[PDB]
Amino acid sequence: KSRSARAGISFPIGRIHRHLREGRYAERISSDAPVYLAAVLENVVAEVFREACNHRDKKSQKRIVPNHILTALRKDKELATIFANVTIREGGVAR
Amino acid sequence: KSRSARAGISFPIGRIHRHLREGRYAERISSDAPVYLAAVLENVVAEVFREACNHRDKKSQKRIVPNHILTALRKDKELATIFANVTIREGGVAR
Amino acid sequence: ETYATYIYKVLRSENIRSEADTDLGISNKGMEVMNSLVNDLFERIASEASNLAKISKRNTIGKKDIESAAKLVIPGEIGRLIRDEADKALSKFTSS
Amino acid sequence: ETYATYIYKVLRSENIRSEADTDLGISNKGMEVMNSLVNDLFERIASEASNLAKISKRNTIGKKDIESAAKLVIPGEIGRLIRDEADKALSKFTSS
Amino acid sequence: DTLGGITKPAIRRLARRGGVKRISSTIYQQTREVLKAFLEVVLRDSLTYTEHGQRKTVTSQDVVYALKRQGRTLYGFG
Amino acid sequence: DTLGGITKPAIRRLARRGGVKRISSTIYQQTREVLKAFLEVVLRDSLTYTEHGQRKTVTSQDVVYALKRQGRTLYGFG
Amino acid sequence: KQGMVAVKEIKKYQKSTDLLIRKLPFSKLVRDIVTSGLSKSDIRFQGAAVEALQESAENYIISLFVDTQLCAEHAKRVTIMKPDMELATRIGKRIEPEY
Amino acid sequence: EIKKYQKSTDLLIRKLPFSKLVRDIVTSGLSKSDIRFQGAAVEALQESAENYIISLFVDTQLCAEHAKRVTIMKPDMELATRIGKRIEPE
DNA sequence: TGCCGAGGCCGCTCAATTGGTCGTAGACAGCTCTAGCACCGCTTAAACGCACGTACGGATTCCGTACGTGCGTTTAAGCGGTGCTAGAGCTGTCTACGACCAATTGAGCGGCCTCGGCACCGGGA
DNA sequence: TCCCGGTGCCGAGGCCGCTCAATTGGTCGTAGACAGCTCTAGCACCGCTTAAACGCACGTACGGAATCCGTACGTGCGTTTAAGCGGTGCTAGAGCTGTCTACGACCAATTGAGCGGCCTCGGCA
Repeated sequence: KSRSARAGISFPIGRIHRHLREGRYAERISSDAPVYLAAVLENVVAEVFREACNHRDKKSQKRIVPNHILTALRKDKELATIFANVTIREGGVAR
Repeated sequence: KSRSARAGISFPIGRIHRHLREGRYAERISSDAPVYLAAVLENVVAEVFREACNHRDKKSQKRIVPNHILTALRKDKELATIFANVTIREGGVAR
Repeated sequence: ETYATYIYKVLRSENIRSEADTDLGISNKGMEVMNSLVNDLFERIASEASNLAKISKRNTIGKKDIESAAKLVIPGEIGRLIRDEADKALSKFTSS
Repeated sequence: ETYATYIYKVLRSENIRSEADTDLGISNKGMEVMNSLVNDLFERIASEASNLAKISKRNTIGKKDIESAAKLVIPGEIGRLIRDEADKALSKFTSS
Repeated sequence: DTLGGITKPAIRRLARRGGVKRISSTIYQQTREVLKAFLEVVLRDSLTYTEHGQRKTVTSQDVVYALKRQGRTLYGFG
Repeated sequence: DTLGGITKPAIRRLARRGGVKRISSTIYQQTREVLKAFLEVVLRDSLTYTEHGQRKTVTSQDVVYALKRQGRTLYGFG
Repeated sequence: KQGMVAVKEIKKYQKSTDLLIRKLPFSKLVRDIVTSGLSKSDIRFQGAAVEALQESAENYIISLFVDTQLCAEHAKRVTIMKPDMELATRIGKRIEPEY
Repeated sequence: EIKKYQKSTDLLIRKLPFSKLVRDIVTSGLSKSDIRFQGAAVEALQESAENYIISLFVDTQLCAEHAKRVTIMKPDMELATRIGKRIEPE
């Protein structure tokens, strides 16, 4: 029914399409662009959560607080290159 | 009596306006704005030429080559801040 | 206009494979950080897609542009995995 | 589509009071460097004006936006000097 | 009487979180006048992003944008 | 082997312009490796800007865009 | 004893996530710099704006101290000294002070 | 010599071996075969690479001077690669 | 000493300019009421300063070797050559796709409530 | 100091319902894909012509290790300070709505500055 659900994604293809169009990123936004961008964003969030969980299991904190996200971003090599210049509110430090 | 001549500038008011439009930096472009942008660009170029001569008058080569621009960009703190990440082609290193 | 509910959805979905299988809720501050991460990465990918459109001189940012932008912003092994699962999602969506 | 002739013009205008032993012409490679510098600074100022428009939520990049973009891209003492001479040019242009 | 606000134990704490063990005496003044230069730059760009919006209350969005102007992006404010 | 093509005197040149006097014999290999890492990043981004162009030649503008992508704006190639 | 609580200090201040610099003195610095240095007057700071300024500035100083401890440890030292911070400021292209 | 190389602008890494280096890197680590390099592209890439390594050596000599040393050594380059945001090797 | 590139002329041309309408983006004014400022006393924790002494920086010597320098020999980088063509780039058709729209509607937001995790705390080990 | 059983607070989390944004189908128009042609530039082998790399001998200057002294920096304590709170009181101004209008997009016409093409002669190899 909805574009997000149909694609097997969790992220809003409708909202992403609206942001793309109103963000003036180009005159037109091909219909495949929002679905793919939603999938990419969804998978990046999944990857960040995965890394936070793998670095968290030792700390075993049930939640995910900004410190865990900062650890995930600062530890994995690829994620570190992606978010090298990313400070995080109440980030703490990645051991 | 084109706009470049009218404004006292030498930089192309029309060309900058066209680039500002086709670049799609914004939907509309108030025709008072390209004038200001062309003036800022001309002033920056004049300033960089002024400091190239300022730092080179010792050599009296009577010509500007990319090394001159490199030293001008990377000597004075204001230009150094503007063009910190620049790497001039065939430039060399600031004296 | 935040990606709060969607981040909740993806968190719950990723719990399924993880052996932890905890509801694993995300703290408000952490929720804001993840939201800002989604917005920052979306701005980065969409801006790179805009630059790629302007480079190739086209008025539309197709799938080619978002894919190349995801290959630029998100490089490496995690980038290949994410673009692959994104191609999976897009193929599933387009075949319907 | 290069700013070659215009850079020549600004060089001559600045030199009418600089070392006048000769017209300090700019070497071809130096011309390419200055042209790319103009293009880079114009893209930087126009991109900052785009971001400032999107921030203030306006479809047009007025003089306000190019001025704030010049105050962001070109900071410091040289930034004030350049924006002042730009306001001089703009006042001269509008009064005509 | 401005940087004195960044008190000696404040630099001590900052640096302990950073990782150092023993801090010299010149480091206090030097980090005070490094933090002050960073704030000069970030607050110049943030006051620009404010005065452009025809405001005078510097918002946290203005700060996030002024930081993103220096590549340092903040997550957790907008 | 290809990487070893950056001859030891070429690295000595690079470093003398950078203002070094004496170069420990291990700096040669570490410089070769950091140059290879730099070129791997820049060439991945340049190949991406090329593959997006649907063409098989990485042009000067592709490399310039890659470098802008990673921070170092080049002047004088287009 | 001269280093017995240094490890406790570093562990305690790396396990937490709070804001290290006291909030009102840093806010006072921000208002003082906005008026003294910039010369702009009657500028009011949104609370979240001072908060993001403080978080980013203290994270910048913390990264500066990481880089300073790296510089020291490289000089076979234990005490970060003004040369160490000057190197971590010149090498990592941070914003050098005026003078 | 420091003077002759510092003041000149002529390229430093010999063009052909560096071209082989860039071509091999694209054709081996990246593994994209049949990639053709525009001459200007390899020139610009080499210019940027040598400029980045020259700045890396500037920071290496800074770190060396800082260690009360006259010979730059591998720990110095590792520091000038870690303190700066430069791309650490593989 | 001559040779070629910065600079100047030439003619086409394409991009800049202007004049006028329309509609629309936005500057402004007026209203709301959030929230930033100020302020005060009180708590109290945090800062300060001084005493003290340990340990760290640095100043010094000194030996080992890992550097640069200086040869000759070897090499492969450079260049000019042509030749070979993949493939970049420009054009011209068209159609598969996106904008736009109205109407449909249901996902998503805030508002309100809850209870289980956790900061805290005190105990015990 | 760890390691854990109660405790009270509060934020994750769930349910609702109102809303506005997402979705669907249809027109209609046009962007881009796709093919076809043109020839630029990359590439490749080749062979000289060097000039740079290389490998080794040498020896010296420098890294580092080892020691020694002074002092500066950490630790602790008592005294002083002001950060923070939170609670109130004040108003500036951020922001949101509505209005009205000056201005920019767009088209049609116009026009001349800027492009490459071509030339020349003085700065330079």
